[PDB]
Amino acid sequence: TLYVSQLNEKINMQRLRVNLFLLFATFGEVLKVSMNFKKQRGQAFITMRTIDQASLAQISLNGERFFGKPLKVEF
Amino acid sequence: NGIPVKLLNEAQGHIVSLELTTGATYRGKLVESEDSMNVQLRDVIATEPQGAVTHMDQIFVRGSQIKFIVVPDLLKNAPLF
Amino acid sequence: MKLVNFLKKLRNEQVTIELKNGTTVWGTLQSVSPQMNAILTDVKLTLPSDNIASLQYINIRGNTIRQIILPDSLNLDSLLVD
Amino acid sequence: MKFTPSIVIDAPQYYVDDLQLETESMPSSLKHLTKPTHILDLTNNDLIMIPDLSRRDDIHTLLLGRNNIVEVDVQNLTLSNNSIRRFEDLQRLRRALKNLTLIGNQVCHLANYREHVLRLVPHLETLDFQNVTAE
Amino acid sequence: IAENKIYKFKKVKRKRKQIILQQHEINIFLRDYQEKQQTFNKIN
Amino acid sequence: VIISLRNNHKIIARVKAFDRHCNMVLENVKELWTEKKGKNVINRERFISKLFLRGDSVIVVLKTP
Amino acid sequence: PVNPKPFLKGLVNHRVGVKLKSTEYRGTLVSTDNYFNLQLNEAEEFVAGVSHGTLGEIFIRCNNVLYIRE
Amino acid sequence: RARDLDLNEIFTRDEQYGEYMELEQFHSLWLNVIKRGDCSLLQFLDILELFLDDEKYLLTPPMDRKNDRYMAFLLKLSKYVETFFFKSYALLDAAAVENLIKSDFEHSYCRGSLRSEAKGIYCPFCSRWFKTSSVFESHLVGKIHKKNESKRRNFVYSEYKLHRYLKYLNDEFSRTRSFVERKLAFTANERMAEMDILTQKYEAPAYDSTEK
Amino acid sequence: VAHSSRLANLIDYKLRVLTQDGRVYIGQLMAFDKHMNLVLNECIEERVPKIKVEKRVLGLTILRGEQILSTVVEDKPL
Amino acid sequence: VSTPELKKYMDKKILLNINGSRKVAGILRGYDIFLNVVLDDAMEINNHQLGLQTVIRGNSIISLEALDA
Amino acid sequence: MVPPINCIFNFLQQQTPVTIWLFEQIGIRIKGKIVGFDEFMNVVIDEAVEIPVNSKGTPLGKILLKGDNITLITS
RNA sequence: AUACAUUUUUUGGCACGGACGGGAAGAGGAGACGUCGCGACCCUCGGAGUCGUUCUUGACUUGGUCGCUUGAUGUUUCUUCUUCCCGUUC
Ligand SMILES: [Zn+2]
Repeated sequence: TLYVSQLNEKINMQRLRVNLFLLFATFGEVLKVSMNFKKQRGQAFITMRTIDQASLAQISLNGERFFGKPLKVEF
Repeated sequence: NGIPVKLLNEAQGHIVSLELTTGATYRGKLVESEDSMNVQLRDVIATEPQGAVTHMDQIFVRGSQIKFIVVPDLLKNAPLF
Repeated sequence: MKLVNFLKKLRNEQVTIELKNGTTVWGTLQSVSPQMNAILTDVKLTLPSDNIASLQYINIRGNTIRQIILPDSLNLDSLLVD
Repeated sequence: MKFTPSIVIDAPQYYVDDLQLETESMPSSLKHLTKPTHILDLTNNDLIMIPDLSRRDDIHTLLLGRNNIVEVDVQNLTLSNNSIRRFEDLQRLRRALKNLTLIGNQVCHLANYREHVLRLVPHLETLDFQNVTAE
Repeated sequence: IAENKIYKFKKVKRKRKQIILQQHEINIFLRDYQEKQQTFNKIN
Repeated sequence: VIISLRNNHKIIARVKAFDRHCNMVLENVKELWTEKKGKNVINRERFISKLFLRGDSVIVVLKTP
Repeated sequence: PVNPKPFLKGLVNHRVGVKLKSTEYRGTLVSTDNYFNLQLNEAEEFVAGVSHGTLGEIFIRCNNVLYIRE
Repeated sequence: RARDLDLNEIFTRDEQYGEYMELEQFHSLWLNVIKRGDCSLLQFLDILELFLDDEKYLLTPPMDRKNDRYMAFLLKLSKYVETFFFKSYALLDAAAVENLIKSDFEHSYCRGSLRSEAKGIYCPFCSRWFKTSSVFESHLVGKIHKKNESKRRNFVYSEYKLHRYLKYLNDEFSRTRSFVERKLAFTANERMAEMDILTQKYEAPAYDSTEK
Repeated sequence: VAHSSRLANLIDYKLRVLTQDGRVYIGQLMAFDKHMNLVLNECIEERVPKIKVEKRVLGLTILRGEQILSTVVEDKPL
Repeated sequence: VSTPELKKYMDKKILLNINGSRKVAGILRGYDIFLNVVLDDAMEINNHQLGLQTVIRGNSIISLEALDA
Repeated sequence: MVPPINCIFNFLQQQTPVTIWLFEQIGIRIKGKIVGFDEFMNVVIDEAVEIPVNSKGTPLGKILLKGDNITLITS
């Protein structure tokens, strides 16, 4: 489950989950959790079923431009 | 006893919804429910079948005119089931 | 005395069911409730000039069911016996 | 590994974060799922083209990542990291769709790839995870 | 017919569903048999 | 006998069964109605072998000599 | 003191008229019960007060009754 | 090759995979046409017994043969019994039998294969008799017989088929009549026991785990 | 869907539910009742205006048995 | 069986919504187990009064929304 | 608390003009005097007057009206 | 393999080459009542948490608005044709 931030925080909560569900799909199955509260804006946790599916997801998509902004991933 | 009667009894306190046979949805705090679903609500919004809304304070609703009642998902967990 | 018990003994019969709003329902009565809640299997739904929808399992409510078309070969007198 | 009725029924069918079916040389025998899944997953396979589906009204998302999709024969379509080269191979998407992903393709480095896709396919609202503007 | 044999040996009797199943199964075999035969005449 | 119905079905049939609810088994079943378009005059009717009936739909049972 | 059920039993073998939930009726009452199920002889069917047909011996289901009149 | 071939999609339960053929559903349609309810299920099969003889369906019909509802029912009645014939015997060449009946329909039936010694030669489109073959040949180009052959071509060709296919299914037709005469004289427990066994033949596999 | 004998035995299945006004409810049966009152797990209110199926996601619904026309089984468990 | 608990609503003016998209106003007097409502009469929803006190059948009642809080 | 069972009992001994409305039937109203009392709401109401609703008067005799079609009682 | 139909449930107030579709131009679809979406010279700047008791359980609490320069969608009253381009069927 990889912690990704520095996202464009204008993109809608029903919309932002649906774009993360397709983009991390290549790495593995996706379950993305995020909110719109002031602590949590621009922030997301995508939960992978397989552990190495998260590891391939973080390194290859590091700094990839998403909704205009290059997102930063963590473990 | 009816089991959907008992969960509506558990729905006291929470923010429930209620549409009539006219097609008038409600949303407010469930006060009291009975065997026949004679439900009371507070701080309730009321949508017209055309679409218009009217705020109103304290409604009593006879169960025969109920089409459905929406309960929050927190009552899914405990204790009735 | 009861036609409820007439419905309980009618089993596994490929029947037609007519609803209050006119929907013709081809179905097979596996069991019938005491309050006419007919339980069907291998159902075929047809409207009273419009298209057909086939379905597996449909449990219809009793006040909706206006008329159950009874089957073709059936002795009624032996069924009326208690 | 061919698509068959033995394959699809043992494949995982759980709701994704819509009801999803988890799944290959070429895709076939998609009647056996009986149109019960909206989002599908055909990722990490060797599908050469998206060809031969049945009539599937409920299917709205095709996750076709990490394949060799080089040709075309529905609200969201993820075709990430496939074998598309020519923009004319995208002309069969003209009949289809609000979400499209064709990143990871050799076609993406063609000149005027963004303008050729957005004009011939107007129904797209999101192309390579960027919203299509008026200008 | 009645002893259900062809040259010497009597087989075990089958029910009607397994027979008619094979009668439609040999039917799609004969359709495959004639379909291949048509193209084979159109190449040879 | 002839039976009127809620949705205008003149039901001509033979009575077999009868109860409290006026739930009825019918032999030699003849419903009379009209499925019409706006500005349409058609009398259409059919026969059914055997038919079960619900009692609330019944308005008036009438008996012809 | 005239209650509804002795009046209904009193009005047996007398002319009555029945409106539906809508077509008006006319006939001589045969017998009734507690549930207000009706039986009439010499039925005359008034379609909004217009005599359509003479039905004769009829049987009115209780749920459709709206009033009884002389 | 035959993974998805399902006999439950081709056969029904009231046929028992070609053992019987369901004709109760057509008795339901048959009552709509006759404008009475005096037809029982055995009397309707007795009406279908006219279609076994070469003369009985054609010289003493149930009705007038020019009733619209009667002609509408008999096309469906031809069509199901025709498709039932090819359904129960899938190993036979369909076009070979179909062209055979059409050859017998064109060369013999349309030339007057029904000939009687007192009235002469009968014609199905004309529903009339003819004295000699010279006056029979002289009506085939007349204006009356042009109209009936141009309006009733499909119905008579369907009526000749339902004759010839039911003669091919004579052992099936006698067997269905025995079923009704059995089922009518059942009790409640006897009929409920029978409806189980008929369903179990429908929904159990063609190969058991206990076969040799 | 298997060949079940009563409704109460087929609990926690995904049910399509019709009603008198024209609405179509899809949702998992949590509970049955004597008057066919139904508790639905994730119930989606589906309506067709006089053209295309419109969608409304409700959640946990207590549905009155008076309004229900029929119940059809939509899907498997889980 | 159980009584409709209108003991909060007692002696208060309530808009009693009835069948046919009609509305009845008036101050509450009493009730029974079938939810039939006896009330001192008010106007019918431009606006007009008929009667001194009215008695409402329980089957007619869509709802009863209180005017006083 | 004045119950509706007791309230009809007082109307019978008062013999005052009652106006009854009809259930799911707006345009027609009944105006007469309550005579009967039953365990249900069913009454006999003699010398009644049918009234067409303003969006006049019609002749009408003495009538028992079935209690399921009662909407209002006021006397 | 070992129980009953007269107000809250079910006895209901129910019923009455030829076509298609989308988009645009022109000639003789429109006015409002609410809902949420695209852009922003605007605002705004970062099932879960805690305790009591015991080796596992109980209680208490929890995007706003402006434009649309042709954004989608329901009630409620009144009164379409010709051409061009795209796709389906014969
Ligand atoms: Zn001739």
